[PDB]
Amino acid sequence: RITTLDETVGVTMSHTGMSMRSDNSNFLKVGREKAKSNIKSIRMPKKEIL
Amino acid sequence: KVRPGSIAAA
Amino acid sequence: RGPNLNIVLTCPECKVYPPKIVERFSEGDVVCALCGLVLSDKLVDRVGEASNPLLDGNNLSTRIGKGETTDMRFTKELNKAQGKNVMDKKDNEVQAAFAKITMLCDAAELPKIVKDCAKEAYKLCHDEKTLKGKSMESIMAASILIGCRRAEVARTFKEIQSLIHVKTKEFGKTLNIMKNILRGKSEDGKIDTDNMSGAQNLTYIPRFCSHLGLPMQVTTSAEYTAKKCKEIKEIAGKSPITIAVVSIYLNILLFQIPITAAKVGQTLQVTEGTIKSGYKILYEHRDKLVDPQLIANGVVSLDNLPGV
Amino acid sequence: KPMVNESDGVTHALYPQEARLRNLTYSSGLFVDVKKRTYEAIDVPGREL
Amino acid sequence: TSGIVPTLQNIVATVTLGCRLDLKTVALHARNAEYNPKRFAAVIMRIREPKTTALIFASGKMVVTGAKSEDDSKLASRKYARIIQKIGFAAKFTDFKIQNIVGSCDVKFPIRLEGLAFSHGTFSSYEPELFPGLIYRMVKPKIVLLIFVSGKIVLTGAKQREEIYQAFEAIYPVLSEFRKM
Ligand SMILES: [Zn+2]
Repeated sequence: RITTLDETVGVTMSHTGMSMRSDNSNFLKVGREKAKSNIKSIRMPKKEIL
Repeated sequence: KVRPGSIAAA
Repeated sequence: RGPNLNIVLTCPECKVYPPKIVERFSEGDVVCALCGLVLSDKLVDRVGEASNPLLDGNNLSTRIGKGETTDMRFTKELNKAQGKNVMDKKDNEVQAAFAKITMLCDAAELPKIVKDCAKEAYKLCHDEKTLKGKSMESIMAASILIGCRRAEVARTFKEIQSLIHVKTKEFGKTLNIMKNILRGKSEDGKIDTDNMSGAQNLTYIPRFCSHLGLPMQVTTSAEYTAKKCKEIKEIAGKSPITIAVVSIYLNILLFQIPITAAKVGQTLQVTEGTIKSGYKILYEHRDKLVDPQLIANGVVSLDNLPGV
Repeated sequence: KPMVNESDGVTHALYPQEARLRNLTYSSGLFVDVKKRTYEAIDVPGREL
Repeated sequence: TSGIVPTLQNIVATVTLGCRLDLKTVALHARNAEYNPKRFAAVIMRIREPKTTALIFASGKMVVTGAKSEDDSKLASRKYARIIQKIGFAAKFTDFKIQNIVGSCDVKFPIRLEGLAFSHGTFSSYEPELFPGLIYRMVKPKIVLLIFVSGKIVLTGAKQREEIYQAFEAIYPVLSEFRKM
């Protein structure tokens, strides 16, 4: 049979909707994975890059 | 012409 | 700057201006109250559609859908043709923003008034020069926060961030811009009350206590403690979240509820060190942070509060 | 068990009498355990992964 | 009326030289230099006697900061220009303008930030969940003030020593009106 939670309803719902706690999961963090890497460069003189 | 015979010139 | 086109009902015989007029709805008449002369008779009291001219303004449109007999080709082609409209494109952006706001509020389990106010704020603050370089996520989050505050159900920055992925700097800048826009339109064209204040730590306590599962008596005691906590200068400068959390923890240990600070801070996303530090400051004024009626009735005394 | 969340965000157990009087829906919440897995493989050309 | 004159903590000044500089040469031949193109597009240098920091760009523009007085800032800018001249690049003192003045003071009593935010809602912006200090945008003079519960006031935005004093004198009464207890 299905399992019924006997805990307080507010305690059970504390994880739902706009909750203070921030998610610590790392699943499907494509944005983080590709945004962490970033490198830039300077304008070296044209006479060499040419 | 900015640097007269100075360390910058070298 | 236009024709009058106004009708005023007055009794020719009485000549009294303004006149005493009675609208006999049951008899469908408008009668002078003094002489009884009838001024207008045959007064009037699904075929149409309703709209709110506060979130959509004046925009009449109709959808295309299947009927009792229909071919999919015609529906597809007609929807394709209707999509390629230039005049309707401008308002479709506002409609899409409304849809995303509705999705966010519904996922947040917020009341209908909150999302309606958020949509109104977004519409009022949209299409302005000041908000042109800010992300739509920041705009929507700021509007949702403003609506939540206006509905007396104000949420917190972290709580809204849990759903909308926007950093604090952008969120605060957008919120300030939106508040300035609302103030400007309130003056030129109300909007704010005591609720518009920032701290309003009293509103948070019931929800945090609900998250912790404490009884309503403990919730009321925590509300009283937080209300009186603003008298201490060493704590009034702290964040309202910290003030409310520390008051709740103080009342929890007052009533000896088996919930440790390690779990209180984990549930409310507040550092345990911060909680205990705030408890240290409030312990020096515990006497002014407990309800006189409670301590007199004897549900608990000052004794049940361990101090380091 | 049957529960109701108020506008301010406080959730409490709901009874049929209160539901009838307050025009609230007598309903309970449903929760499911979710497992999020992620696999990866080296995609050498012309071979099964 | 207040009897206390706020003290100027910081001075941001801008100077121009009108000549192009070689950041590599400046970094190699300067005592205190930090040339990191990945970090920034200018050379950061500092001097001790005025205790000031200068950002020098390849376009001949210099930004001096840290001076505690207008004449001290002038002296620091002159010394920076002399250092560049000694390096050899043609650098001549030109328009020197102070673009920002920062000052601090204390009223010596707590202030009801909520009361100020409610009464003066057209100029104040109090969001204690981000910053523990109210922000007051005084319109005349155009300056920004940071008001804290501890009774400390920070003034920023003035271009001259007169504007900051005027702003403090104009804000003292409204601050005194909202003293806690
Ligand atoms: Zn009449």
